[PDB]
Amino acid sequence: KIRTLQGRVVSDKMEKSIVVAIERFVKHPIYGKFIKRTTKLHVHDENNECGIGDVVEIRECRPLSKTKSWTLVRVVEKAV
Amino acid sequence: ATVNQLVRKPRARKVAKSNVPALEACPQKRGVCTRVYTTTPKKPNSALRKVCRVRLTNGFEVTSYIGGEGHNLQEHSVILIRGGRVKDLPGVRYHTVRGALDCSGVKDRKQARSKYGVKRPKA
Amino acid sequence: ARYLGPKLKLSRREGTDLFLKSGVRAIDTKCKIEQAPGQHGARKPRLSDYGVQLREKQKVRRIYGVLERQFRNYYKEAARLKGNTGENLLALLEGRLDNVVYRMGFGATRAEARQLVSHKAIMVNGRVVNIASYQVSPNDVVSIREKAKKQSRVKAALELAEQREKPTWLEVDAGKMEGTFKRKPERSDLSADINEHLIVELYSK
Amino acid sequence: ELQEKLIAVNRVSKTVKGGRIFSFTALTVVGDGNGRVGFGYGKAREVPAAIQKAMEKARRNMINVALNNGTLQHPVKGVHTGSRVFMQPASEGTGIIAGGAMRAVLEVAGVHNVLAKAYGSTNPINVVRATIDGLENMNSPEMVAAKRGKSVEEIL
Amino acid sequence: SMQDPIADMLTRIRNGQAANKAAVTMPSSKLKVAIANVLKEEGFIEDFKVEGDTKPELELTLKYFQGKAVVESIQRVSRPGLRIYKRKDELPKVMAGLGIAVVSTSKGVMTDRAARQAGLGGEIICYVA
Amino acid sequence: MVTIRLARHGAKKRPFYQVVVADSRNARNGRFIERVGFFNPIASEKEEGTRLDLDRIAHWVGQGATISDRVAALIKEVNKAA
RNA sequence: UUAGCUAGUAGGUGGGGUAACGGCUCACCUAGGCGACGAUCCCUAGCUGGUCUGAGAGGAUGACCAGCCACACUGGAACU
RNA sequence: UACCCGCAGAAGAAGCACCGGCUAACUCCGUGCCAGCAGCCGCGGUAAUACGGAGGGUGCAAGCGUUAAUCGGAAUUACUGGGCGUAAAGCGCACGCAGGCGGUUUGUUAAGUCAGAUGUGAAAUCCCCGGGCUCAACCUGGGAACUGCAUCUGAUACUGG
Ligand SMILES: [Mg+2]
Ligand SMILES: [Mg+2]
Ligand SMILES: [Mg+2]
Ligand SMILES: [Mg+2]
Ligand SMILES: [Mg+2]
Ligand SMILES: [Mg+2]
Ligand SMILES: [Mg+2]
Ligand SMILES: [Mg+2]
Ligand SMILES: [Mg+2]
Ligand SMILES: [Mg+2]
Ligand SMILES: [Mg+2]
Ligand SMILES: [Mg+2]
Ligand SMILES: [Mg+2]
Ligand SMILES: [Mg+2]
Ligand SMILES: [Mg+2]
Ligand SMILES: [Mg+2]
Ligand SMILES: [Mg+2]
Ligand SMILES: [Mg+2]
Ligand SMILES: [Mg+2]
Ligand SMILES: [Mg+2]
Ligand SMILES: [Mg+2]
Ligand SMILES: [Mg+2]
Ligand SMILES: [Mg+2]
Ligand SMILES: [Mg+2]
Ligand SMILES: [Mg+2]
Ligand SMILES: [Mg+2]
Ligand SMILES: [Mg+2]
Ligand SMILES: [Mg+2]
Ligand SMILES: [Mg+2]
Repeated sequence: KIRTLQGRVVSDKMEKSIVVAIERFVKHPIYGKFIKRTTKLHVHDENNECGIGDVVEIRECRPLSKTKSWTLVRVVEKAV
Repeated sequence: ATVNQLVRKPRARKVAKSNVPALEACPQKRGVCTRVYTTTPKKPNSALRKVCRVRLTNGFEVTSYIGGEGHNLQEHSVILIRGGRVKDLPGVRYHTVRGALDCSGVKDRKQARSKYGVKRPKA
Repeated sequence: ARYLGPKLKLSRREGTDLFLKSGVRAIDTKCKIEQAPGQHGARKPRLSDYGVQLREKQKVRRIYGVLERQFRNYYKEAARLKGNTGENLLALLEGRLDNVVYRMGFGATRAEARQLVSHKAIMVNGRVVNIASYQVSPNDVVSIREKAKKQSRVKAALELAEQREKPTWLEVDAGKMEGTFKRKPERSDLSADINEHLIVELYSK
Repeated sequence: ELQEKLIAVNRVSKTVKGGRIFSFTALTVVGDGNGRVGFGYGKAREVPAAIQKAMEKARRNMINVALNNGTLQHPVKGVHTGSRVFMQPASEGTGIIAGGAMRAVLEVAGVHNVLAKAYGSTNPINVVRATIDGLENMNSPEMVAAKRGKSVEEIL
Repeated sequence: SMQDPIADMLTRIRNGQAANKAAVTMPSSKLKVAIANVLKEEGFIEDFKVEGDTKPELELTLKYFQGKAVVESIQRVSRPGLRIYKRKDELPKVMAGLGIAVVSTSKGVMTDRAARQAGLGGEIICYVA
Repeated sequence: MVTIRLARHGAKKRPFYQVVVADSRNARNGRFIERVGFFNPIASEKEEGTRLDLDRIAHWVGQGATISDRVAALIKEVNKAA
């Protein structure tokens, strides 16, 4: 109903902000091979609730910062 | 040749250089004659090829063959080279346009007459 | 933009008749139709594979009198249109106005048929048409107009049309000096010595 | 009734104590305007003698080709020793679109509508072997129906 | 390693035909039965049979017509190193329609001709010609 | 403001006008919003030389688009022929 | 035969600021951020619809027409 | 102005390249490794179809050649569509992280994939069927196409989870 994406959390060291690797799976435009392509996004989280290696689900919002325009909605597979 | 290898390192082509670099992708360039002289050719041939060392307009110093029989070419003469090499001369890559800005047409030539800048002989 | 030289010289090079003269006098009398023109005309050299493809295309051009740039455009149109490319190439040549004037026998030769077109003597569906390469759609009438109806060479040309074979796809009225291009001709309607496949292979290098 | 085309003549040599001995080779192919195609390769001291030996061997060892109406039946490939060869069934009246030695062998084969391309070495002896090898294993809609044990209509 | 079982199936058919073997056996699979289902139905092999409980062995009974082999050519198209998916408009015609292309679709594994009549495409397993 | 006007698209000496909807600050033959028909002033007998999608034209005028002086003649001529 | 780059830099809080979000600006706090899926640096370059070629896939290209962008002696700045 | 009508008389209107092989089209005379030609192979040293003129011919045509430039032929950077014993080409050998890939069975997921629908993919251009300029170039109506992306609804064989 609303557009959202998923991915691993790469780092969480800066407060109220995490960086999330969304790994899309595209075809090569020439050779036809399917290549994993990784997209890093800076995501605003309230309360610093995510960790490294965490899978997260994010949505797009108004720009919070210079490099940050994304906010998570919920967390799946929190633990190690 | 493996499809993973071409993703990581694609098929790079061969940037082919031009064998007439002084023209600089122009059809003809105006030059000034520095030295008009003759040259003996490679080993299967034997002649005295009339060929001139030319300072061009863009700044390059190339030598240029003078086609046809006879030429009124001197030093400090303003000619127009066009590109196209003489095989049997080492290093000559250009042809002078006969009939351009100082060079005269070939005297009394009646076949392939436009390749040497000679008017139609009216009866 | 027309060939103006000797006409049997073209027929001597091709080796056969191209119907470039009216056929009043027999063609073997006016020229050596079995000998190519020039000093070295008696010799028949071993003609190459590119030679027989050129001589076939130079045969068909010199019949209709079409230069190469315009004849190239008929190949582009015939390859574009559906069906057999070579048959469409002949169907476009048979659609020319100066051919229709010749096939109805209003001019004795195709050049004379061209000049009647070129000198504003032909009306197509009532309207005068000045272009030799005008395409003539089916179910169209095409007539000698009023002023040139009293020409000597027109009704003399209808005389020579009776010696020639009557084409099926037309319907001429020699009294009114008009006709009707009823349909486009079939490949079987035309000559059978023309190897149209040699021309198609030539423009497909 | 068997139309005969020579493809290429060639002068070869053979060095002996006296010097060079020259000889001539001739590559000819025959065909009936239908599936019977056959090529020949003769060699003698003289050019009219060499074509006659080539025409003699070409008239036997014919091979049969299941043609379509005037074209091939499916895009088939043929190789021999330098010459991978592609040829393709084509629409009506497009002509023989083929190169050099391949033009002569398909013309006496009785096809009239091909789209061809000769890759690799275009040596006329091996490329005329590559088309004959290419045309021989081309199979009909009848041949695949009897082989697979179905009707022609179940194959479409 | 056994990177691809399906290309092992096709190669054992191809080497089986060229060696004039009567039957060819191999370890069975859920996908290998569906391919042998098409090859028996389309007429390239005589019969298939899966035997055994712990490790099932798929046995293919080959088919020979007039001495020479029925399966003239058999090739793998989509492979684990490079997958091939086609839409229903871009399904191939093997040997101008004489051969078949075994295509894996959402409604099971079928031939390319039945894939067009079903109106949906998928992954091209192999060309059999 | 948004307007409805002609646009010269023809050969030399033989004009042909696309009647388009455009922001009036754009160029004549340049950027436009919606093509709502055409007009042919060298229109022969037995062909249409004027066809205007009047449902779209009445849609943009309801939005407040203005009409050119020549277009308002052509909206009249459609409503007199039809 | 460019491997490291970045201190308003990365983020937070609050203030200011804009038509509007925002390091956009400022104070403070945190130590981040980017990078081998090529950061940074260097050379070249207006981009596209398209055009040319080619059977196709591709290659080459961006004159005319049209869309967007940039610039108006050079370097700057703001006013209305 | 287009357009149309009248006048007069074949008048006022053909050139350029090329002709050894590739490559369509040949002879003669000058010339003697000179003068010169030339894209490649190569021609010229006294009988030159290769140089220059002539005759003849061939290709084009109000143009024709030359040069520059791009793709093609070139499957000669090969995705389609190549190779690596000896022709250019397997690292001296091995372990191994990232990466690529992965036996078999069931369930589940729907990411890939597949299907449908919607939105969008400006117009022109290209293509198709027509229409209009005496034809064509050109102009133009309708359509297809824009092979893409997004969202939604499914499908579950295959691949992934
Ligand atoms: Mg010449
Ligand atoms: Mg010359
Ligand atoms: Mg012209
Ligand atoms: Mg056609
Ligand atoms: Mg080779
Ligand atoms: Mg009026
Ligand atoms: Mg703030
Ligand atoms: Mg610039
Ligand atoms: Mg190609
Ligand atoms: Mg200035
Ligand atoms: Mg300024
Ligand atoms: Mg010749
Ligand atoms: Mg001598
Ligand atoms: Mg002599
Ligand atoms: Mg020559
Ligand atoms: Mg090339
Ligand atoms: Mg290529
Ligand atoms: Mg190789
Ligand atoms: Mg060696
Ligand atoms: Mg080696
Ligand atoms: Mg080794
Ligand atoms: Mg190593
Ligand atoms: Mg598996
Ligand atoms: Mg699954
Ligand atoms: Mg999915
Ligand atoms: Mg879909
Ligand atoms: Mg018309
Ligand atoms: Mg468009
Ligand atoms: Mg699974």
